[PDB]
Amino acid sequence: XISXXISXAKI
Amino acid sequence: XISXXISXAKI
Amino acid sequence: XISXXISXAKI
Amino acid sequence: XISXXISXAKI
Amino acid sequence: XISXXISXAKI
Amino acid sequence: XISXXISXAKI
Amino acid sequence: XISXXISXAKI
Amino acid sequence: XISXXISXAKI
Ligand SMILES: [Cl-]
Ligand SMILES: [Cl-]
Ligand SMILES: [Cl-]
Ligand SMILES: [Cl-]
Ligand SMILES: [Cl-]
Ligand SMILES: [Cl-]
Ligand SMILES: [Cl-]
Ligand SMILES: [Cl-]
Ligand SMILES: [Cl-]
Ligand SMILES: [Cl-]
Ligand SMILES: [Cl-]
Ligand SMILES: [Cl-]
Ligand SMILES: [Cl-]
Ligand SMILES: [Cl-]
Repeated sequence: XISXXISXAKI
Repeated sequence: XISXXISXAKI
Repeated sequence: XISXXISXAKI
Repeated sequence: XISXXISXAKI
Repeated sequence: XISXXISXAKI
Repeated sequence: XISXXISXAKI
Repeated sequence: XISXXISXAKI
Repeated sequence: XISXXISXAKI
């Protein structure tokens, strides 16, 4: 589905 | 400065 | 002076 | 969702 | 400096 | 549903 | 700086 | 389905 998500580490 | 970046593996 | 800043780890 | 936030340690 | 942060309105 | 977002203008 | 960003319309 | 996509324009 949607994997990984968002933390701030990359964005 | 900028370290890392986007590969598609997470994003 | 300054210490830290914004890395993405918190923001 | 929201995780962490500003304390002063980094910011 | 680091001003405002989030309200929830956009995020 | 999903509303708002971030452009960089504010955040 | 940080521009473009995300609303869900594309991403 | 999923439309729009990641193009590199924003990400
Ligand atoms: Cl991220
Ligand atoms: Cl990284
Ligand atoms: Cl990535
Ligand atoms: Cl940070
Ligand atoms: Cl908080
Ligand atoms: Cl902090
Ligand atoms: Cl907000
Ligand atoms: Cl914004
Ligand atoms: Cl905007
Ligand atoms: Cl745009
Ligand atoms: Cl988008
Ligand atoms: Cl369109
Ligand atoms: Cl664009
Ligand atoms: Cl994109």
